[PDB]
Formats: sequence, C-alpha cells, structure tokens
Amino acid sequence: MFMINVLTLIIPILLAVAFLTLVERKVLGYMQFRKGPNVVGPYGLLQPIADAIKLFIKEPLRPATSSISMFILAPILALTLALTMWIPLPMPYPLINMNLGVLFMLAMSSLAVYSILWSGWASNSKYALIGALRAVAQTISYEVTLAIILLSVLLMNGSFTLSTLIITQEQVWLIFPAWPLAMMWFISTLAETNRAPFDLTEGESGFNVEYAAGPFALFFMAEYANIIMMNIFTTTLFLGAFHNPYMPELYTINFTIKSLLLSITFLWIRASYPRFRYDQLMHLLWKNFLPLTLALCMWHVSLPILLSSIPPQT
Amino acid sequence: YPTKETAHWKPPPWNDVDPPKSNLTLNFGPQHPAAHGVLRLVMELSG
Amino acid sequence: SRGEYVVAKLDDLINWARRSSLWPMTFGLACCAVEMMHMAAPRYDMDRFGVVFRASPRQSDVMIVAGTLTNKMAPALRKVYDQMPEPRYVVSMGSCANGGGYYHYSYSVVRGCDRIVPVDIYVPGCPPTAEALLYGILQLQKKIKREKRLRIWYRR
Amino acid sequence: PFFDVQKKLGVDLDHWMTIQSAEQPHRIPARCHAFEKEWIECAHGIGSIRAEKECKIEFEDFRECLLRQKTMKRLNAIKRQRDKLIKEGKYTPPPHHSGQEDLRP
Amino acid sequence: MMTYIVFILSIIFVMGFVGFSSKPSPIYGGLGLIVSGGVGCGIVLNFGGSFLGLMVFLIYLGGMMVVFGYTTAMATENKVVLGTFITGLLMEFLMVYYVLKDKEVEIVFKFNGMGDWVIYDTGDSGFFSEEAMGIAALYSYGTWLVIVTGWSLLIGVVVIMEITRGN
Amino acid sequence: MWFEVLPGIAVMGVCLFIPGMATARIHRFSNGGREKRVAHYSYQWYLMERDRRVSGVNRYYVSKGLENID
Amino acid sequence: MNLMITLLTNFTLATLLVTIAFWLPQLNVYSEKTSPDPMGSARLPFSMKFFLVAITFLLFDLEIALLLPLPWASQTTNLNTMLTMALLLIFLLAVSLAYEWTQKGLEWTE
Amino acid sequence: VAAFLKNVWAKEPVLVASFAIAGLAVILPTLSPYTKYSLMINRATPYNYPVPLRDDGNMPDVPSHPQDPQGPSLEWLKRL
Amino acid sequence: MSLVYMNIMMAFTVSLTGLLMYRSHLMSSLLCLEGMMLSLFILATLMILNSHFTLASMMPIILLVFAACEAALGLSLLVMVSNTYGTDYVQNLNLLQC
Ligand SMILES: CCCCCCCCCCCCCCCCCC(=O)OC[C@H](COP(=O)([O-])OCC[N+](C)(C)C)OC(=O)CCCCCCCCCCCCCCCCC
Ligand SMILES: CCCCCCCCCCCCCCCCCC(=O)OC[C@H](COP(=O)(O)OCCN)OC(=O)CCCCCCCCCCCCCCCCC
Ligand SMILES: CCCCCCCCCCCCCCCCCC(=O)OC[C@H](COP(=O)(O)OCCN)OC(=O)CCCCCCCCCCCCCCCCC
Ligand SMILES: CCCCCCCCCCCCCCCCCC(=O)OC[C@H](COP(=O)(O)OCCN)OC(=O)CCCCCCCCCCCCCCCCC
Ligand SMILES: CCCCCCCCCCCCCCCCCC(=O)OC[C@H](COP(=O)(O)OCCN)OC(=O)CCCCCCCCCCCCCCCCC
Ligand SMILES: C=C(C)[C@H]1Cc2c(ccc3c2O[C@@H]2COc4cc(OC)c(OC)cc4[C@@H]2C3=O)O1
Ligand SMILES: C=C(C)[C@H]1Cc2c(ccc3c2O[C@@H]2COc4cc(OC)c(OC)cc4[C@@H]2C3=O)O1
Ligand code: SF4
Repeated sequence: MFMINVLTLIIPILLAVAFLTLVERKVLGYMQFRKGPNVVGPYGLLQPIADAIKLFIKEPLRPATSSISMFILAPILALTLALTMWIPLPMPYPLINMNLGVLFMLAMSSLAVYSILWSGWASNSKYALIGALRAVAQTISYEVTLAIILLSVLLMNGSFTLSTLIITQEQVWLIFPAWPLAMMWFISTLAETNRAPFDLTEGESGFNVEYAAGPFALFFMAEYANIIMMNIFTTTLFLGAFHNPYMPELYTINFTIKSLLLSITFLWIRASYPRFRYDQLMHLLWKNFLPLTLALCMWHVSLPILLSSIPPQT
Repeated sequence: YPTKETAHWKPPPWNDVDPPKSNLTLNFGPQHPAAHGVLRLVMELSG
Repeated sequence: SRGEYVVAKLDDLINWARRSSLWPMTFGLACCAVEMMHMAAPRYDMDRFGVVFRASPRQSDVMIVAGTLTNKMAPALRKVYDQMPEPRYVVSMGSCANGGGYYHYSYSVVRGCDRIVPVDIYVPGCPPTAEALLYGILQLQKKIKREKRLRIWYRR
Repeated sequence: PFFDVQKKLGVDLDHWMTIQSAEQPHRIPARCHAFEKEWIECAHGIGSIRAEKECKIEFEDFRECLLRQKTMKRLNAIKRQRDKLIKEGKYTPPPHHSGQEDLRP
Repeated sequence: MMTYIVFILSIIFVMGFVGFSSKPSPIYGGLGLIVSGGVGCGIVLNFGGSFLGLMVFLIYLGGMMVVFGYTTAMATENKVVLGTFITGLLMEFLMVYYVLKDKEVEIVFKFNGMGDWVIYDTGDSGFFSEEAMGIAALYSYGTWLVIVTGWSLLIGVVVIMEITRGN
Repeated sequence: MWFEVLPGIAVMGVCLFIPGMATARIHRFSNGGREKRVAHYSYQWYLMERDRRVSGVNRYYVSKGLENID
Repeated sequence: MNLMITLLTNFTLATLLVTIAFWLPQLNVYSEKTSPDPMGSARLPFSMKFFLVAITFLLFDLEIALLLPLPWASQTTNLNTMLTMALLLIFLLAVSLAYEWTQKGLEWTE
Repeated sequence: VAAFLKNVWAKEPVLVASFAIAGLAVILPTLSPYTKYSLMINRATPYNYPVPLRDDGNMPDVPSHPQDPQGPSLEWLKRL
Repeated sequence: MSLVYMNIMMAFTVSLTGLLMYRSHLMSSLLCLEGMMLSLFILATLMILNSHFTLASMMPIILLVFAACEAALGLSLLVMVSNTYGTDYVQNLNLLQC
C-alpha cells in the first residue's frame, strides 16, 4: 500500500515534467506572438510523447570519457535526487512525514551539484569542464541565500517541519511578513535550476552538451523535476493554502493552482529578459542578495523576540 | 659532512627564493549561432 | 502474418516520433538563414510542427544547410554533420547549397553541399521563401514517415 | 601550565559541557547521571591518587553503566544457553516470549 | 538481518574507507569518501541524530566534498591501489567472520558481537528531540564556544585571503 | 488564441493533483478512515504504541473508548 | 524504513530508465563511427577566482551551519544571551563578507 | 549627515536598506516593551513535569491543587 | 563494548594509514585527512547519542565546522603548490631537504 503511494508520487512527477515542456513551448509561443505545438497532438498534447520517444531511439555518443562510471552516475544521481526532493512535500500530507523536512530538502538540493560536476568530468572537453565549474559556482553561490532565507522564514515557522508550515500560514500568507525574503528566494531558486536569466548552458556551450538523447532526456527531465518542486516548495513556504482536514483536496487544488501559476511565472520570466553575464549574477549574489539576506536574517532573529511572537516548538 | 648520497645538494638561494619554474587560447570556430553566421574567433584569454 | 503487423505498427510509431520531433541545428551560412529565421518567425512558426532550433549538433536531428558552402568552411560543415547522432537528415536550402547557385563558377565555393554531406531534401530558390522551406520540412517529414526500418530488419 | 583564568575571574567558560551531571537543557538526565554523580561526589577534593584507589567501586559502576560490558556478557550467557537448549530441545519459549499474549498497558 | 542494520552499514563504512584510502586518483578517492559519508550518515540517522545526519549531508557532502571535487576538477586536470584495497577488504571480512563466529573479539579493545540494539534506553523525551535541544543550547549555554568558533571562521576567511594572494 | 495553452496546463495540473489526493486517500484507507498519526516526538510515539497495545488487534488506529472499561 | 523503501525505489527507477536509455538504441546496428572543442589539446589553466569563490562558499556554508539551530534557539529561557549571540554570528558573517568585499576578493566574479 | 546619506541612497540603496534593517534589528529589542513577554512565554511553556513538593507544613505560596488561586498564573497571556 | 565503535575506529585507522606512507597526490592526503574527520564525527555522534548527554550534541557540529575550515586552509596550500609545479605530487615538495 505504501508502494502504491510512492508510485502515485513519482510517476505523475515524470508526467507533469513531460507536459511542462508542452506548457513551456505553448506559453513561450503565445508570449512571442506565435503558437506553440498544435499539430502533433490535439492542441499539442502528444508533442512530449513524440519528443521523448524520439530521444530514446537516437544513437548515444558513448564518447571517450575520462570516467565511464561517472558518465553513468550523473543521470542516475540527477533523477534520484530530483525524485527524492518531493517525498517530504506536504500536499497536504507528505509521503514521508519527517521532523526535519526543510533541512532534508536543503541538504538533498545541495547534493545536486555533483551531477553538474560529474557531467563536466565525464566529457573530455575542457571547455565543457569550465562551463560545469561556472555552473557549480553559480549553484553553490545561490545555495547560501537559499539557506539563510529559509532559516529566516523558519524562525517564523517554529520548526523544520514542512507540515507545520501549513499551520503557520492559517491566517495570513507568509509572503506578507516576508516578501523581501520571498523575492530574493524566488530569484535564488531561479538561479539554482540554471534558469533564465541565470542560464549559462546555451551560450557563452554548457555542461550537458556531451549528452545526446539517451541520458539527456533524463537530465533535462530531472532538471525540470527540480523546477516544479522548487515552485511547490515556494508555494508551501510563502503562499500557504487553506487546509481543511476533512477535505484535503481543497488544499491539493489550491496549492496545485498556485504552483502552476508560479511555474508559469518562471516561464514568463525567461521570455522577458536577456541573460546575465556570469560575473553580473555573481555580483547579484555576493553584493546585493547576501547583505540584504544577512540584514533580514538579523531582523527575523530579533523580530519575534521584540513582538513576543516566538512560534511554537512543536 | 657530505656523503655519497648527500653530495648533489647545492645550497639554498641567499634570499631563500627559488625561481618559479601563460594564458588560455580558445578557438570558437564555425559551430555557433550567437556569432552572426560564419566566423572563426581565436581568443586569447587571461581568466 | 502477425510479427509483420507488429513491426509495421512499430515502424509507424518510431517514424511518427521521429518526423514529429525534428530538431534542426540553429546554423545558417548566408542569406538563406534570414528566410530560415522567417520560417522560425511567428507567421510560419516551425515550433508548432515540433520543429525547434537547438545550438549543439549533439541534440539535433536535421542539418538545414542554409547558405553558400565555401571551400574554407566545408571541413567545418562536415565536422558538424559528423557530430550529429543518427538518424540525422540534411535539408539543402537555396541555390548555393543545392548546386553553387550564383557563385557556381567561383574558385572558393563548393558546388553544392552534396559533395560534402548526403542530402535528403533539396529546397530550391534564391532564397526559397520561408513557406517554401516549411514545404521542404514537411516533405522531409513525409519522407521519414514512409521509412521501413523494422520491416527491412525483420526481413533481413 | 593550567592558568585557571575561569576561577580567578569567576566566569563559566566551559565547565558546563564538562560532565554529564551538569545542568542540561529542559532537565534532561543522562543515562548514567546517578553513577557519574556518585563517582564525582566520591572523588571530590581527595586528589586523583586517593581517588584511583578509594573510589574504585563507584567508577566501576559508572564505567559499566557507560559500556554495559557485564550486562551484555550476562545476556550473551543467557541467550547462548537458551540457544543450546533450543537446539537440544530441552526448553520451549513461553507464549509471552514468543509474542502471543497481547501486552499489558 | 534487519536487526544488525547499523552494523551492516558500519561494514560498508569500513569498506568505503578502504575504497578510497587505496587512492587510485583524487577523483575516485572523492567518490569513495562521498559514498562513505552517506553510509556513515545512515549510521548516525539510525541512532536518532537526525540533525547531525543532515549536517553530514548538508555540510560535509553538500558543502565540503563539493569543494574537494571542484578543486580536483580545476587543479588536478593499478597494482598498489587494488592490492591495498583487497588487503583491507580481506582484513575486514576476516574480522567479520571472527566476531560473528565468536560474539566476542579483541583487536585493541574488547568488543561484543551482538547487535547494538541492546545498548539503547527505554525511555521517552516528551515533545522534543534531546539532540535538537542540545544543539539549540549553543546559543544559550554555549556563549564562549560561539565566540571562539566565529572568531576562528573570521580568521579563516582572512587567512584564506592572505595565502591565496601570493603577494 | 491564449486558451490553447489551457489543455496542457490542465493535464499538468491533474498530474500535480494525483500525488496529494492519492496520499490522502491512502492515509485514510490504511489508518481506519482517519489521518495518519504524526509521531515527530517520543511522547507521540509512546501514545501511539500504547494505542497499538490497548487496541488488542496490533493496530494503533483501532480506537477503544468508554465501552472498553467496565 | 518506508523512507529507505522510497529512496531505493527512486534509485531503482532511475537506474532502470538510465539502463533502458543506454541500451535500447544499442540494439540498433546504425553505423560504426571513427570521428577523428574550443581548446585543441592545451592543458586547462587554473582559475584562481573560481577556487576563491568555492572556498568563500565553504566558509560561509560553515557560518550557515552555525546559524542552523536558531528556530530551536528562539525557544530558550536565556533569550538575552541567545539574541546577542545570534546577532553576533550574523554580524561575523557580515564582517567576513565585508573583508571579502574590501580586499577585492569579490572581483571578476563580483 | 544628509549629503553623504543621500549620496549613498543614490549610489548603493541595497547597502542602505541592509545597514538600516540591521541597525533596527540590533537596537529595537532594547526599545520594545514586548521583549519582556517573549521571556515570560518561553518560561511559561511546560516542557517537563511540574514535580510536586513534599508539604513540610509551611509553604503558603505553593498550591495544594492546580485550581487553587495561589501559584503562578497565565492571565497576562490570556489577555495580552 | 559496542560493536559499531570497532568499525568506526578501524575506518579511522585505515584512513590514518592511508594518510601516512604513500607519497602520492596531495589531494589524496587531504581526502584521507577528511575521512579521519568523518570517522571522528560518526564516533562522537554515536557516543553522545548513546549516553543521552544533551549538551555535547553541539560538539560534533563544532568538530565539523573547525575541521572543515581546516580543510579549506589545506586546499589553499594545495592550490599554491598547484600554482608552483602544475601538479600536487608531494615529491615536488623536496626543496627543503637542503
Ligand atoms: C515568491 C513570489 C514571487 C516573488 C517576486 C518575484 C516576481 C517578479 C520577478 C520579476 C523578474 C525578475 C527577474 C530577475 C531579476 C534579477 C535582477 C534584479 O532584480 O536584481 C536585484 C537588484 C540588484 O540591484 P540592481 O542590479 O538593480 O542594481 C545594480 C546594483 N548596484 C546598485 C549596487 C550597482 O535589487 C536587489 O538586490 C533588491 C532585492 C530585494 C530588495 C528588498 C528590499 C526590502 C525593502 C526594505 C525597506 C526599504 C526602505 C528603506 C528602509 C525602511 C526601514 C523601515
Ligand atoms: C554513488 C553512490 C550512489 C549515488 C546515488 C544514490 C544516493 C543519493 C540519493 C539518495 C540520498 C539518500 C539520503 C538518505 C538520508 C536522508 C536524511 C534523512 O533520513 O532525513 C529524514 C529523517 C529525519 O527526520 P526525523 O523526522 O527526525 O526522522 C524520523 C524520526 N521521528 O530521517 C529518517 O526518517 C530516518 C529513517 C531511517 C534512516 C534512513 C537512512 C537512509 C539510508 C542511508 C543513506 C543511503 C544513501 C547513501 C549515499 C548518499 C549519497 C552519497
Ligand atoms: C498487436 C498490435 C499492436 C502492436 C504493438 C504496437 C503498440 C502500439 C504503439 C503505438 C501506436 C502505433 C501506431 C502509431 C501511429 C500510426 C498512425 C499514424 O501514423 O497516424 C498519423 C497521424 C498523424 O498524421 P500526420 O501525417 O502526422 O499529420 C500531419 C498533420 N496534417 O498520427 C496521429 O494522428 C497521432 C499518432 C499517435 C501515435 C500513438 C500515440 C503515441 C504512443 C503512445 C504509447 C507509447 C508511449 C507511452 C508513453 C511514453 C512516455 C511519455
Ligand atoms: C493525468 C492525465 C494524463 C493525460 C495524458 C494523455 C493526454 C492526451 C490524451 C489523448 C488525446 C487524444 C489523442 C488522439 C491521437 C490521434 C488519434 C487518431 O485519430 O489517430 C489516427 C491514427 C491513424 O488513423 P487511421 O485509421 O489510419 O486513419 C484513416 C482514417 N480513414 O491512428 C493512430 O495513430 C492509432 C491510435 C492512436 C491513439 C493514441 C491516443 C493517445 C495515447 C496517449 C497515451 C496516454 C493516454 C492516456 C493515459 C492516461 C489515461 C488512461
Ligand atoms: C550598526 C548596524 C549594523 C551593521 C552591521 C550589519 C550590516 C548588515 C549588512 C552587511 C553588509 C556586508 C558587506 C558590507 C560592506 C561595506 C563596505 C562597502 O561596501 O564599501 C564599498 C562601497 C563602494 O562600492 P564599491 O567598492 O565600488 O563596490 C562595488 C559597488 N559599486 O561603499 C559603500 O557602499 C559605502 C557603505 C557605507 C555607508 C552605508 C550607510 C548606510 C546608512 C543606513 C541608515 C543608518 C543605519 C544605521 C547603522 C549605520 C550604518 C553606517
Ligand atoms: C522530457 C520530455 C518528455 C522530452 C521533451 C524535451 C526533452 C528533452 C529536452 C527538451 C524537451 O522539450 C523542449 C524541446 O524544445 C526546447 C526548445 C528550447 O528553446 C527553443 C528550449 O530552450 C531551453 C528547451 C526545449 C526543451 C528541451 O530541451 O525530452
Ligand atoms: C533562434 C531563432 C528562433 C532564429 C534566429 C536564428 C535562427 C537560425 C539561425 C540563426 C539565427 O540567428 C543567429 C543570429 O543572427 C543571425 C543573423 C544572420 O544574418 C543576418 C545569420 O546569417 C548567417 C545568422 C544568424 C544566426 C543563425 O545562424 O533562428
Ligand atoms: S541560395 Fe542565394 S539567397 Fe540563398 S544564401 Fe545562397 S546566395 Fe543567398
């Protein structure tokens, strides 16, 4: 019975990631005064199916690798970490209800940079290794503000429990007392997933240009399996929905609608701006987000003490 | 007391500084769209 | 028989998935690239056919040779073709890619890219209209549609 | 040298994490709180030389609370004799040690 | 077999260290230390140290071994290795055979051979993890510890910026 | 027009609705028609194991009230 | 226990899909390719700035590790001491950032 | 004092907001009247058992029952 | 005593013998050193959790933080060696024999 719960978690994750490609192409199409796919399925609904089948029957490279084993371990770690991020997400009840789900997700998302690093190792191209090192330094830069913003908010939560965060926002959204944290958090999750304006894997050649259609479709989909997750995590963190314990699907419809609107907000951001130069987003993290994030972390340390609003431990 | 093994040992330098015993050159060829078509670029970078 | 019907449905499936998810490399040479962009533009909108531009030849399916192939570029074009995973297709676009065109008798121009790469669809024009390039891409899709890979594999 | 600055200035820098018998958060006892308290109150002030020989019994009780070597040795002896009598067949487990009695509270 | 699971992880932990102390390369040495950190973290998590296990994942693996792999990438582009590997593996499996056939062993200390489920406590701790409140005590009881650790990290930043300059 | 993107968004929304409604129905099924007991803390685990003992059928969720005492 | 089941299931599904991806087109006998990069064969030069941002991440990640028990530390009865040490730790993180600023350590990846 | 402040607010408004929020977070718990109640609520939260006292004969300030009027009360918390 | 403690100490001694006599990459020596730190973390954690000694629960984090800072320092030394010879081979560190 628990295995049925695991499968109804992880198979709809891959289906939602598949149709997120269609939603991306359609929404980017209409924002660009054109259409997205509408030929392959009715309203393009068979486009991700045809695309996944097309990739799975292309010839892989199997190049001269510095490591064959890490060439294999990069998609496996990517998909495994991209699927295990979803297991403490309370919607309204989680698969694994753990006391430290927030810190769990922070640690497992910190583990995701090894996919980028091993994919840069496995290609013998030294320029792909350079781009992988730039991607890793980008991701570990924005993990700092992820950790500190998340700590500042959990100072208003009371615990590391993700299901407590629904109880925290029963009166007000947590974007109202923490919108500067929310906007730096949202841009930092945008910079975590190598997503535009923070993507540096299409132009000055990325870390996963060595992969062609066997592992690539897996990498990509693991990457989008992070993106929805991060928005769902943002939905739990700043836009907490109403939970009726006798009708849990009210919460499930409400957080699903908010997470869809936030993933579409990612799509609507990448269709609206140019990219950063690499040192410009390093300037954005280390000189603009990090002083504000430290200042607001001091503010959210001292603020529940000065208002007598320290949240419950349990 | 220089032995047979401790015989090639020259003294260290007087300022105790040894000599230190280059920049990257990239070739962005005709495989790229954000150069507007058909261009080869030999970059010499220093970081 | 029965296995003949099985491999016929499997050929229809894989041909459907390959023709309906063509990924050309965003790779233009000369004036034909402008019209190839107009076929990417909102009026014609190749993305609604499942036809997207990708930067690398590793995640690409068809090479639209759109422009004049000179003598100085032909090894780079061949290297781009050799980095593409199979099944890879080539659409010669325009008169210079087809047979040299206006620069046919030049010292520096390869007279047709079919001296360098095998070519599946020759699209004529100088330039062909973007509508004509989209016609050539749909003819490429119909050529992929009638491929008989698993039927010939089952008969060999 | 041990320049005892903490006692000379009267400040508590690191006496608090030093022993298990100290003041814990939320009055949490350690598992060997009583044994360590007994051994510390035995060995206090008498010096280490007199403490090694005059507080041996408290220290053995406390070290055996910490490591449980005697308890695990006795459990090994009982479980080994029980396994021998199960292999020989001269003993049968009761229903309250086979899991057939629907526990008390 | 499930009762000895901590023990089973510990064996893998030993194996993991012989996996990388044989040292074929700093690349595979890093890979072995990351797998070893995962299984020793599983050891920590199975005693109820959930926050310390997530400190292994977030800070050791997710923070520091990332920097080791990063420096291995950027700065560092058999018989001895495989022999030391199989030597340590034979030593560890002979230790496992000894302690499972005897339920008692002495290499340096005397060690029981039953599982470590026996040595636990039978009580409860109410509405808190004791390990969580002990780590929360760093800010209330651990003042001097916070002072010396923050000063060491500030000096660490200053020291790294000194010696990486080369001037 | 712009309502052409809504079938893909609706399919993706159903795919995001399935895990939550699934785990809600499974937790109601496996726990006697009620929510799964949350045991983050050892007191909660002690009460839950005491429920498993006092139920008599080796299930924490089988509740016994005033009818169980005389 | 159910957590290990979930982790093992995700690793199993990932290994299944990766093996099918690596070996379903290896049934094909497509062609055998010889195929005889921006840098040709030059050795990768060390970039000092990338190492500096990695170590700056590591040290600020340790300062984050010290900051992590604050939601539990807000529940103490010694709130004046706790608030003082929390503000001191975030201030020392800010001072490490200011020294990283003013000594030009955050330059060309600013 | 306002020329340098307007200059840094025109050049570096991120750092002005940072130093201002940091300064408020430092100085404001020393000025808030509610900082006493944080301490009072965190000591009123009964994580442990209220271990009873042996009645020696003379402890008038200790109640004999939870509902007795003497002892600590939480009416300051029920009102706030 | 406890049987998992023997395995953690044996892991510590394995990485200690891996540090001592190999004369290889310097990064491999730093990896053996941080394996020693990892085994110290696990062993301190199992002891402190075993004895329910609550105030020492912050002790392994300290054992982590300092030593990870230590690790950062070591990498910078390696990088200076990696800026001198092009390799981290410790047999290049033989200028000070004479
Ligand atoms: C989670 C839900 C969604 C959240 C909101 C996000 C949705 C909208 C997204 C729009 C598209 C964004 C795409 C990425 C853009 C990245 C670039 C960018 O914006 O850089 C950030 C820029 C960076 O600066 P810059 O790049 O504009 O300028 C260059 C930098 N200088 C000036 C130094 C040369 O700004 C910030 O860093 C601001 C971050 C948030 C600030 C929050 C301030 C709080 C206010 C406190 C009070 C202030 C008043 C005074 C004191 C009062 C005291 C009582
Ligand atoms: C190259 C190698 C292979 C690489 C690919 C595969 C590995 C990477 C992807 C998988 C990562 C696995 C991470 C597993 C542990 C995560 C942390 C964790 O368990 O936290 C959750 C929880 C803590 O919360 P709490 O509520 O306190 O616990 C219940 C107590 N009431 O704790 C619990 O609920 C405790 C449950 C029991 C203990 C769980 C132990 C899990 C197994 C150990 C780790 C296995 C993976 C090792 C490799 C890691 C990566 C190198
Ligand atoms: C014993 C008998 C069975 C033997 C084994 C076979 C099992 C079933 C395999 C799938 C179905 C086989 C048939 C495939 C299609 C054949 C018919 C066909 O080609 O129809 C063409 C038509 C599109 O026509 P077109 O020319 O593209 O239109 C241009 C626009 N004017 O096409 C269409 O209108 C749509 C075609 C859709 C094709 C099927 C849907 C995709 C496959 C789904 C199952 C496999 C993938 C599962 C999910 C994977 C993960 C996403
Ligand atoms: C959580 C929600 C998840 C939802 C995921 C799915 C979303 C999309 C759902 C399907 C939408 C409609 C698809 C219609 C496809 C085209 C059907 C069709 O007519 O194909 C025609 C083609 C050839 O027909 P033919 O007979 O040759 O024509 C000559 C006529 N004189 O004939 C063929 O190609 C053969 C028939 C192919 C039919 C394929 C239908 C789609 C299969 C998709 C797989 C997933 C289905 C849903 C799974 C979940 C629900 C059970
Ligand atoms: C006492 C309160 C708590 C203080 C500690 C906590 C601080 C929280 C924020 C942490 C920030 C960490 C990094 C800070 C570095 C500061 C030094 C600095 O940045 O100087 C350089 C800068 C000129 O910039 P440049 O060198 O060119 O850098 C590239 C950008 N152009 O020059 C400047 O930007 C000038 C900076 C000084 C002037 C700022 C004045 C702000 C006033 C706000 C209102 C009053 C707030 C009360 C506190 C007083 C603050 C001065
Ligand atoms: C996961 C499934 C079902 C399929 C669909 C799919 C892949 C793998 C990769 C991709 C993909 O869908 C789209 C295809 O088209 C573009 C076009 C893009 O730009 C034009 C673009 O820019 C980032 C991104 C993309 C996706 C992309 O890379 O596997
Ligand atoms: C990405 C989309 C949707 C468009 C834009 C685009 C293509 C396809 C190809 C190219 C391209 O743009 C780049 C940059 O602009 C020019 C301009 C050119 O001439 C003006 C030119 O001539 C060869 C080549 C190029 C590039 C090129 O190959 O499709
Ligand atoms: S075929 Fe003609 S119009 Fe086209 S690129 Fe060549 S010269 Fe230009």
